[PDB]
Amino acid sequence: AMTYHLDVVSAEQQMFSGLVEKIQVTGSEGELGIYPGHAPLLTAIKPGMIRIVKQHGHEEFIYLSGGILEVQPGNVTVLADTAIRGQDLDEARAMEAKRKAEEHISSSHGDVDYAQASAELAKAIAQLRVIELTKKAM
Repeated sequence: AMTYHLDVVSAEQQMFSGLVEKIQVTGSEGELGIYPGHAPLLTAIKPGMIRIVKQHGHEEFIYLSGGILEVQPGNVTVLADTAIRGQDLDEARAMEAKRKAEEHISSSHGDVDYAQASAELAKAIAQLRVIELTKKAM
């Protein structure tokens, strides 16, 4: 037994809702997703990109800027707001955002001032990793 059901929706959209084998979430605090035998996590998901291996067929890559998730005895549900797919709409434009974001982090001072924006920058770079992968999945 190694296949479970996971549902992840943001605001008003379906990112992944059905049978799944293993999902890997990469954001910042905890590079873990969900699998058949995960701990009872009832907190907030980390913002970044997530790779989900479908129970059978192919695998998909989703992106979310944060949300709440809950694990159940056989299934797992998660709710977030900013939702994006590896190839949501614009592909090359994802790089423009990074370049424009670099400028904002080029200078500043303080401990949690610009350093906080750094987490926001990496957040936008997470979706750039899934779009590069979709290129080699066709």
